[PDB]
Amino acid sequence: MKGDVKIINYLNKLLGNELVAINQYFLHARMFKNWGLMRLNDVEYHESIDEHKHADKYIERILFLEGIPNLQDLGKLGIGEDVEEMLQSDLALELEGADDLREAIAYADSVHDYVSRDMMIEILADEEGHIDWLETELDLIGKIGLQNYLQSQIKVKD
Amino acid sequence: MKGDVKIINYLNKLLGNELVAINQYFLHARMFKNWGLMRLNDVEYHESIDEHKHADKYIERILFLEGIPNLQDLGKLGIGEDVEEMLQSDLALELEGADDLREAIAYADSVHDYVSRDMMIEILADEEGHIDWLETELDLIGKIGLQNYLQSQIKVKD
Amino acid sequence: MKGDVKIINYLNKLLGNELVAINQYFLHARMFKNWGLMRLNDVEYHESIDEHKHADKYIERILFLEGIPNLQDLGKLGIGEDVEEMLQSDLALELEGADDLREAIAYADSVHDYVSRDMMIEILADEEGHIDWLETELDLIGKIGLQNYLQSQIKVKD
Amino acid sequence: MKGDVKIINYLNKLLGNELVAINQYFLHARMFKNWGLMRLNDVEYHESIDEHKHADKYIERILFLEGIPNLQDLGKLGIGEDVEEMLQSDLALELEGADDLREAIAYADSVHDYVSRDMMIEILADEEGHIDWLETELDLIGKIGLQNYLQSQIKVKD
Amino acid sequence: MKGDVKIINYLNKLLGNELVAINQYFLHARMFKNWGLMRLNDVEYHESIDEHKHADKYIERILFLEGIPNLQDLGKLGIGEDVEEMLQSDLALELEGADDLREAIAYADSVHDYVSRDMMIEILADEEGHIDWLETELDLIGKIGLQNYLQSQIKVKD
Amino acid sequence: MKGDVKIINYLNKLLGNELVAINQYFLHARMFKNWGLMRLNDVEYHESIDEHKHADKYIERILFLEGIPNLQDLGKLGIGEDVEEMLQSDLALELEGADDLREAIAYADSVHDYVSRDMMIEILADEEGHIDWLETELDLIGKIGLQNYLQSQIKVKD
Amino acid sequence: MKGDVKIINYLNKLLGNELVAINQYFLHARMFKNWGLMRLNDVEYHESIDEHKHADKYIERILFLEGIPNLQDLGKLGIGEDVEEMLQSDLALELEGADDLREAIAYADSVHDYVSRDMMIEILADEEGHIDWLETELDLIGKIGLQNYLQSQIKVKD
Repeated sequence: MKGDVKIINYLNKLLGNELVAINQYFLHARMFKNWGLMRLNDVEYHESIDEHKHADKYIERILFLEGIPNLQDLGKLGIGEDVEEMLQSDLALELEGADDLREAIAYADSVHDYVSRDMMIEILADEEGHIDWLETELDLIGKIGLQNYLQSQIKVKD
Repeated sequence: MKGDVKIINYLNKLLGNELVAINQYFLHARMFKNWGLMRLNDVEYHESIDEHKHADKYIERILFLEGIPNLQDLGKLGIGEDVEEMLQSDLALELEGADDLREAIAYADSVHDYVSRDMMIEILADEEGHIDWLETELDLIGKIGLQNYLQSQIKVKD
Repeated sequence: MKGDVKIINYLNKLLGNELVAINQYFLHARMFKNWGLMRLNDVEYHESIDEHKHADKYIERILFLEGIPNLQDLGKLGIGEDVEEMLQSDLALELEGADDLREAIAYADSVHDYVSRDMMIEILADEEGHIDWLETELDLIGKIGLQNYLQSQIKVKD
Repeated sequence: MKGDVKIINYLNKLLGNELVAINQYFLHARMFKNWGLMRLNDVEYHESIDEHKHADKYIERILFLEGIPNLQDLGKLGIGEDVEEMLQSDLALELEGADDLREAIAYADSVHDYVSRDMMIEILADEEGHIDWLETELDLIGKIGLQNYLQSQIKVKD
Repeated sequence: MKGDVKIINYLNKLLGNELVAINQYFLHARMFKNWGLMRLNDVEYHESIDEHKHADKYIERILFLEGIPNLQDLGKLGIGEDVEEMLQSDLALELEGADDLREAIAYADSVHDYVSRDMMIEILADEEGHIDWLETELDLIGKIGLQNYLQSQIKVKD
Repeated sequence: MKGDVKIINYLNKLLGNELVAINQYFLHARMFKNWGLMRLNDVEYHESIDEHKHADKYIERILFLEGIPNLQDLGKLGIGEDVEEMLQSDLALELEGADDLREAIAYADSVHDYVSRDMMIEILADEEGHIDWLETELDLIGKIGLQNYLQSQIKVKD
Repeated sequence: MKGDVKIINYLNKLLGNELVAINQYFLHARMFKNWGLMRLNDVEYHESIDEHKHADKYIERILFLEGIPNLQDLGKLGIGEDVEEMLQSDLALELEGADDLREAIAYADSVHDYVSRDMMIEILADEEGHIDWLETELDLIGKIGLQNYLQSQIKVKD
């Protein structure tokens, strides 16, 4: 089904956001694992998987609309050297991406691509869930102190 | 544990090959899926997952050796426009990657990093499996013709 | 709960669309069955049941909003005589209905009937799923040939 | 228990036919597998195992008759280069073996070795089973054409 | 995948060794069975199957490397004439086979065929396991005497 | 099977390394247990059992190669008086043993004892896992402080 | 809880006895295994594990009493070359250890360390069980002959 040209541009821009986040969450997780912080490895690894599902949704939607998914252009990763800096970098990316989503969701409504809009609103709800988790972990670091914070990321999560 | 510097560079080279293969296999699968070729979607997607496991092994090895994994630089994808071109692109990529593995395996032996070598030999055996499958599929297109070959990619695989 | 008058007219229009698609998919299914193409019988019969579920939603929403559902006026069916015309007739009908849906969804937003809008977006997502299946089948006929295509519709689908 | 001298010669000849068939069927199976024809791999491999069961009966019978089984002299294999050539080679080998069995069965009756005869008649019934299968596969190639025939050897039989 | 020409020659030599050992172990097992030594029949028959697995590995690797497996030339069998002679012949054949493996494995590393090397090293480990069993049985004959040794081969093994 | 003289000397040296580790990890474990650090008792004891498994492989390999295992000469233990010192002593011993393994793996290749080499490469990957665990614990002491670190060694690990 | 100084010396002496018996029984077990005498491997390996449990008791009791367990000094092993010498070496070692135990038990009673005494009496009962097994086996060699004795150690024990 032939889709709106600018829609496919937005969808590719959003896909680009997800591709960065996949790699960044993935490296961050294995850095936590290498440091022995297995609880952070598990949550960050799962958020890597979650952005991969978002990428999948964007890719399949673009192909349906008869556009060309762009997996070639990788934006800038922000890795960071300790726990606080990694979580902060993930949080910066997530907000940047939420800002892009809000713009695409508004445009999708103006051209009546309501199914693309609905897909994006659901993805936006997922990313605001990641944002909530990231802000909460960062606040905990301040409240309980870095040594206590790291201590309780050693063993794994239910 | 401090690793050999040139070992870390090879590991990052081989990591970069897998990062390209993850994305190429991922897009190829969903193109197959969009065309209704569910058997090809299943196999190509599973090889994307399998290249992700290879990348995970490089990443974790690089960190253990106290190097820095490079997930930022993404090499050139070769997407291709129809089934035969896509399969041939994947094959070209797999042959380039086996070439790098053989050089890396030879070097790792010279500096006595026998665990990095054992890891890479296992990965090379996997990749020769992928090569075997691609060569076999490409030969079958010729043996039974494109229409028959595509027909039997419609329904899924056991 | 009294609803917007123009909303009830849009709902009845959309209901009219589903009523023709129920009948068209039903007859097409049994034509496929009569020809021994049981995989097409199964899929088309199932889409007939789906359009019946959509019609149910319209009927119940119209009665809730204290309007009168119109099941009397039946639009123009396009039956066709062979597989490729039957699928293309079904594709034309779905694109026309997606057109009407996009107009009703935009109007529902302007008079603040957000529940009717939400129900129509979910129906529009279903119809875009039907459109994808129809386009994909029609393309496979061109990719594998009509004789191969008909052959792989003989036996039934998982 | 002392066997008739010429009976042991006949058993060793028949044993030699089975040894050629084991190797020929074995290589043919793995050529089919290499080509992706998993159905042909499965059938030809089982027939290789069937001929091993026949060799086992000859070897055990020869030893019981206090002869010396000959597993040293291997006759001429006829491998063949494509599917039709390979099946025609197996058919020729099977018809040659049936010819030897009939002569041995007639002779066993004349010296009252009725147990060796009964064993050979069962084996001959097996080999006429293999001949039936090969003749049917060769005829199918003619009826449905080589491309369709190879296509339906891709996925596995039940 | 085009393999190294001298690799394929080594693979066919090693395959030749396995084909001799398949037959020798097979016949030896059934001679033990004929003598009522059921425990030796069981082990020797199992070792015949194991050498068949190794032959299968060589055949499939050669075809992958686009060579021609040689199942035609069968080297000399050394049957032997009582229990200890048969075991010594198996041992002599295994030591000859392990000698050839050592040379192929070294050559494979020089031409960077690391997967063929890995396969042969795993086969060599199996062969050193057979050698250990053979050496152990030979030593037992000398410690407990042939009458006691044969007695404990009558009933079967867990 | 007559083994290379030096190979047996390398294997007895590596066996010597394992025998000191068995005793050091054994004593360290029960010292942790006496201090109520049950998580560290659990892990260290397990590593003592793991080195005993390594010792077992060296002993069986040396006897198979017709050497004589030396279990008499016990090298210098480095017990240590507090947790950080004990872990650093284990780390030092593991790095010394890995150094010896690398020399022996190089030598074993030069004389074509590929099965001994394969065994020692597997052991070496196990010891690099032990090294990884030791380095991570020692870094965690730095990052969360000794008091917190000891605290989360009190209760046992999943 | 601070213990009697001479009690800790007795405990370390007794611990030294168990440390040599662990190694001697271990090597003897695998020598039996290398020779194919699996029933003797099983029994001797199990006694090695038993002496390891005794050593554990000594180590934990010494640490409880605030002494320093000595795992560094390893007494003189007597390995031997054949079954009857290996068993007789094991018997001499056990009788020497029973001697030391009897002395330590009498001393523990005089300084009122009744818990250390009770633990040593239970260990002494175990060692008298080992002595009984060794004397009984050695006597069977004389009653049934060495060739019969070795024969009935080939297969494993219930």
